[PDB]
Amino acid sequence: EARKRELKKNKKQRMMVRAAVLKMKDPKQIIRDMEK
Amino acid sequence: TAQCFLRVDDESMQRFHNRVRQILMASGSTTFTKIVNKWNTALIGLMTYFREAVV
Repeated sequence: EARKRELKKNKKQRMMVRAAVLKMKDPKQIIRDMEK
Repeated sequence: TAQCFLRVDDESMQRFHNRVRQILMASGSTTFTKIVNKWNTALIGLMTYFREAVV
């Protein structure tokens, strides 16, 4: 039963990591700075 | 002469209770094939040891 909570925590961590990766070099962060 | 009516004793019954409770508490990662194998082992422990009394 707790394996579901563990998988949910792992998926939440992976989603946060993917969001941070997409936002750090985002079009508003990286590509937006590419023009500057 | 006689008729030796049988019946499963409470000791084997409690042993089966403990086995079922241990299997139910074996969760978290156990593949279902292993669970079915353990239950088949438990049942062929109960059945095939006494058959006339299991019914």
